[PDB]
Amino acid sequence: IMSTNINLFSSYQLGELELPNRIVMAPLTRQRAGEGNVPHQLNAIYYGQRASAGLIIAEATQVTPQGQGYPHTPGIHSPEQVAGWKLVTDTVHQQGGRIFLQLWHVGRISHPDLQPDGGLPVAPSAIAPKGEVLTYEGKKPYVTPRALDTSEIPAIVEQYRQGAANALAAGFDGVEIHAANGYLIDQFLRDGTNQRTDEYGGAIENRARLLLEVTEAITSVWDSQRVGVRLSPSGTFNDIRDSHPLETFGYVAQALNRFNLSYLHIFEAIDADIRHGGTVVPTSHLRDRFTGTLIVNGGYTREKGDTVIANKAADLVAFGTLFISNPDLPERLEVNAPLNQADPTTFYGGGEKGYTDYPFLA
Ligand SMILES: Cc1cc2nc3c(=O)[nH]c(=O)nc-3n(C[C@H](O)[C@H](O)[C@H](O)COP(=O)(O)O)c2cc1C
Ligand SMILES: [Ca+2]
Ligand SMILES: [Ca+2]
Repeated sequence: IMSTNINLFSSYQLGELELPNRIVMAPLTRQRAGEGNVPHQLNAIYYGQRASAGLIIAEATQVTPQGQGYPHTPGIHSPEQVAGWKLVTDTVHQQGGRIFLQLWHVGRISHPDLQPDGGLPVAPSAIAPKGEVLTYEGKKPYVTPRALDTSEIPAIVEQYRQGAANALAAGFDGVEIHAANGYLIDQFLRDGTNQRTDEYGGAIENRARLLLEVTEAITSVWDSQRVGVRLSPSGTFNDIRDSHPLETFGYVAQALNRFNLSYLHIFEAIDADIRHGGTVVPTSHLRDRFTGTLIVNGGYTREKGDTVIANKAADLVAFGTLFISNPDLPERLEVNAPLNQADPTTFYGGGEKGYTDYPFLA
């Protein structure tokens, strides 16, 4: 096969997976799980509708009950949940698509009202996040999470591993480790949330240890090239920050090479991050260190996407917002068609409205 100019619509070889284009559907929490946090027919339709994506990353999905921080997010810990997700993966596959499950644990970003037996959210350190959390009794302030004991860490790792094994049984093509957006793995990574004094805190190699041990466990379940990791090096979402972001995420980028992963997925800096002035980590910093497939994300367009692909800054481009509103986003981007405008009042929770009722092209 001859040399060609690559763009958003070029095929890609993601391990054994043949991606029809470079367009990825970002993971998107929609809070529309059914009873017992089990996916159902409506969720299958939703993902099925978007199967023209080169790859779908499914919404954040908790690997364990303690890992839930928002009502009606799906889980991947129970047989009923596995059955539910199988319905989703079958539908995506019948539609000729590919889908990875994003494996979740919210850590301190939860509330006792959402925890089993009203227990405490767990975290690297007993540090209460600022602001409020939505519970069934309206908005309540966060409480101080419970700091995990050192000998509790193998249990967390087992929770991810079991979650990944369940995703495998549920027919997914791969998994993405949610190490971003201020949730549990991210909480351990960054020193604003991690003030431990054992082998999981302090020096960067310690702060990275949970992520690396979780990654190792999951590659004992999946072929490593079906395992991805998502980071948000510049994000402050959920009251998280790191004193030396370049050092921290630079180290992680390099350390992940030994695992021969499917990809590294970067949620890039939003305007809020620059304007409130945390150190912005350039994606090029991570591109120079992680040697495998790189997915970039955050406010991308057809033009910005072609740009990063053509100039080799990234290999895949994930879209979030635009996939909510445009189920056939790849087709529309290709022909420069008009795009449906997303309705943020229906991003979270509810039913088919603002979920499955966005119209296909023409
Ligand atoms: C409604 C909504 C739900 C999201 N859910 C997740 C999620 O479950 N896991 C995750 O890593 N990121 C999640 N994100 C962040 C997006 O995946 C993405 O990085 C962000 O929307 C920026 O991409 P975009 O500009 O293309 O929308 C969510 C974003 C939105 C708006
Ligand atoms: Ca193949
Ligand atoms: Ca290098």
